[PDB]
Amino acid sequence: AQKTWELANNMQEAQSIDEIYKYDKKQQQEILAAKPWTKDHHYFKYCKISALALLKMVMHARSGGNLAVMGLMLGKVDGETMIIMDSFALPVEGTETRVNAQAAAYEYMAAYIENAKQVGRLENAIGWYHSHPGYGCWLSGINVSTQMLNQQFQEPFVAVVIDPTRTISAGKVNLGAFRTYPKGYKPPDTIPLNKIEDFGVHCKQYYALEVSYFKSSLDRKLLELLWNKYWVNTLSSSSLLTNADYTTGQVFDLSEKLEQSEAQLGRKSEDKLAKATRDSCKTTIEAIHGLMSQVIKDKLFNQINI
Amino acid sequence: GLISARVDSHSKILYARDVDQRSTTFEKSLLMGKEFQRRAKAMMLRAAVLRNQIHVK
Amino acid sequence: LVQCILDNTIHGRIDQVNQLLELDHQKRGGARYTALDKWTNQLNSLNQAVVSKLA
Amino acid sequence: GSVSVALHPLVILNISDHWIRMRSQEGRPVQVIGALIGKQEGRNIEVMNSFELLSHTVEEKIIIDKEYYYTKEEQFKQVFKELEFLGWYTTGGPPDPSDIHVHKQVCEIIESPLFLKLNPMTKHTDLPVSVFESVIDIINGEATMLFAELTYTLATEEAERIGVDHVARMTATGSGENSTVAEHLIAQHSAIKMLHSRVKLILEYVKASEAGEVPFNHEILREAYALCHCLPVLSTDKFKTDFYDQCNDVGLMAYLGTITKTCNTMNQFVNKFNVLYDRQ
Amino acid sequence: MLIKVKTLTGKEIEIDIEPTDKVERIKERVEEKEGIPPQQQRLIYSGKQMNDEKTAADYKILGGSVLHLVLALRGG
Amino acid sequence: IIRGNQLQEFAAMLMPHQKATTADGSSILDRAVIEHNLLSASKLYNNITFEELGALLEIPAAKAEKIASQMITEGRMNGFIDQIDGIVHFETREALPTWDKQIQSLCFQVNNLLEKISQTAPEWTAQAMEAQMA
Amino acid sequence: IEAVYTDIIQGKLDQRNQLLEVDFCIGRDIRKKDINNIVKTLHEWCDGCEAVLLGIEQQVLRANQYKENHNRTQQQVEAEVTNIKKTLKA
Repeated sequence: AQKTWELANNMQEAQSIDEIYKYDKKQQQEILAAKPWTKDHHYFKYCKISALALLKMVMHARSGGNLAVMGLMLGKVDGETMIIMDSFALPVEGTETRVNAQAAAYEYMAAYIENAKQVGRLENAIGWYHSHPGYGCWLSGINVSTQMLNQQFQEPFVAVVIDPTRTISAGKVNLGAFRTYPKGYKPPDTIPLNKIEDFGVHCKQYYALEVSYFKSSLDRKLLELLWNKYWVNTLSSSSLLTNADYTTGQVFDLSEKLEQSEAQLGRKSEDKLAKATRDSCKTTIEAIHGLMSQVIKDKLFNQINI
Repeated sequence: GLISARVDSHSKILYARDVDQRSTTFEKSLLMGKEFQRRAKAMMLRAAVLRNQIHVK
Repeated sequence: LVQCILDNTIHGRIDQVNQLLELDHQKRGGARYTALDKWTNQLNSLNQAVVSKLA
Repeated sequence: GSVSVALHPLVILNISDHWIRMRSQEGRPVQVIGALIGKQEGRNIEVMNSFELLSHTVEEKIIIDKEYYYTKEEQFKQVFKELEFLGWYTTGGPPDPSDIHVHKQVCEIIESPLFLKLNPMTKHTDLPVSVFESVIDIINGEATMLFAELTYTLATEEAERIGVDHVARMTATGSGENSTVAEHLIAQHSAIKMLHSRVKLILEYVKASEAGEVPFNHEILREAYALCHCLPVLSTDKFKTDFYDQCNDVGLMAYLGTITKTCNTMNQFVNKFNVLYDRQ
Repeated sequence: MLIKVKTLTGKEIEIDIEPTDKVERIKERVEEKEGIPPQQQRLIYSGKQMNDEKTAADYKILGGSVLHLVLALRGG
Repeated sequence: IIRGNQLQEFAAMLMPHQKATTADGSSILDRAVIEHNLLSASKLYNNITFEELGALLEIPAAKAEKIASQMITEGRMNGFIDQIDGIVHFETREALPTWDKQIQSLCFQVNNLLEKISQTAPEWTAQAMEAQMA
Repeated sequence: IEAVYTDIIQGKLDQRNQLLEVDFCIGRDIRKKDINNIVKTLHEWCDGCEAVLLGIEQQVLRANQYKENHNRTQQQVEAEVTNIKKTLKA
């Protein structure tokens, strides 16, 4: 590998994967002083949840069984993205449809944050999460009310809803990050029927962020080196067939976005053509990545022994 | 019209013709690429003739 | 068979020459091709607009 | 091997996150010290969670303060009711003397503490996690204490397994200057390198059996022959046709989208050109 | 006094108050100043919720006082 | 697949009401075993003609097709029948999915073989791993 | 079919194409003249993996160089335009 891969890993220095784990205090102070989310309202669109935070939240949600559980999530912000670096449980007692956090959670919050600041946890609380055991991931009326209350005073705040029952029964995590609109502000204007069917009655009162996950380099190495079923599943992952339907849906809404961009460019100020081009480049890049994986597998397995 | 068929005048049988979806998309996409590149080159020359301010006087 | 097919009750077609009935074990996940057709059509219209913006 | 210890794939993630956080905070790799939590039932110890610990350094010696540990114990007792202290953990290479002093300190808290040790600086294909246990000797004169290694399992629950599978399966993790190719081809490279290591070891064993270092094991060589006979995986004509179909589909999807990027650049150039060469 | 309070999201408020002020007048002052509903407020001192039926006499405080402000939460 | 010669000792112990012919010359016993044989034969075949299907099940050409179409349409077996050329297609693999399955099996054999290597001569395996650096 | 029952081989018969598609078969007995062929096949596979690994590294380096080149040119144009802008601003 010599010079080629010597600086390509450089374990002495944090890689580009571990960049997000560094906390810049000055940048955080500058962004919270500027308050760019006050002018717009659909500002934050992405929620990046760390692997450990997602694992802890999922395990807490499942530990409650059929009873609701809740906790807080630490993190920061960067541009239009809300990054969640950790999560921590609350000592609350709830029923299958109601969790209150009466008097032991509020002392635990402050005491746990004070304890965490002692051992080098520079992040502050960024959100609150609770579980919906068996009725989807959505914001109820009181959930919307408390989200408004948290957002109006503690400005950066995202509500995460988990569903342990569907997570277990489907094999994939069911999670959703949401943000709400101010009281009596922004009433913007087959869709409504399904929208009220899967969301609550307050469909227009809150919006859903796009949830993505990340992990560090050490986490990636430990995970891929944990079991033998992780490199076997990489050499036979077979993309372009596991998620072909997602690709077709992306092409469809790409076509809709291209039509909108064509309509806009013929004559609020968003430059839709650039976003459509970015989406097209992204989906084409996933397609080419899948083809590269197939080519590598063919060269590795088929082209051996005549 | 609405009929998608091919008349066989030898045995006098009207066979129904089904288009191939995969080949149709490849033919149309490649045709669009050929047309688009021709328009791009023509526009590129138009930019040159506009910057140079060339006209018939 | 003709009445059922015209009523969208039976998914198939009749081969009158050989006295056959070919069913419709077809229509797989070919929505990718239709999505690509929409992508090509939008690109065809968008390209013309960009060139003819001003001159 | 003395007691039997089961490990959960959450202590590993906690230790890795702590190490990454400290490395990014202080700029350089730095030893971290935490604490292990789990359930002990007779001879079966199970580690389910962990939390960070606070330590001070005087001269060349590490002292773990007990007030913070007791407050954090009271903290975690409110959430994990039936969970108890089991041991501690550290990051580094082989066990060091400082590890023995810290183990002596921990022994004042609990009678029989465990000792986990992660090695983020490892350069081999086995899990860096190694679990040790204290042993007291009767050596004449001065009395010393030693570490005995342990064999650990990797027991997981349903939700933990789902979360670990979801985290390890996804590979869309890149962010920053590096290209996404540099984030996907590296995962492919690691998988291929693991397969290459396994095949190289198998070939070395086969050659050693041929030479005479290892005894002639008929069954192992028969299975190696069977492995070799399957190497040309599915070289049929139908597979080639399907592969060519896939390649052409990806080529067309790339063409439609290269056209889009070119159209976007065309719009940008036209917009920049109009305001400069405006004919008014 | 030098009362210094923070929210959990890292926000900061500093108020100069007289040591033995009745909490009702403080509530009215914050009502007309900022407008946070008092019934949706929780105050934490040294990991303990401030009991309403108790005056601020036994809380011997002199300089660098830390107060934590938490808003009520609910789920389901 | 159960042949008709190992069931003679089973039909003797059956209760008298279970040995009732269905007015077609075939008893109850050699109707469930026929359906079981057909369902098991769909796990060894990708397609089979009517004549050959009626060679291991008796019921030469007219009843094997009837039973085969009867098992389908009831959610009992997967397949379809092409009556023109007389062939029953049970389950066809799509090439590319088979390629990934065989890759998974190939990697499984690699892991299992190395497991036996480290189980038979552990002292040699450790030396080999360390020597892999050099 | 009887051979499949003993599990020496696995597969599915194909009457239309007159083929037997074998998915797995046991390894028969070995002698001291095919072990060299075992080494040859496995050594060729090891060299195949090395060639793929080398190709992956080269493509990663080339892609990263292209990213750095495009970023440098993008910042070079932005640097030049600001210089001429500041000059006439009093």
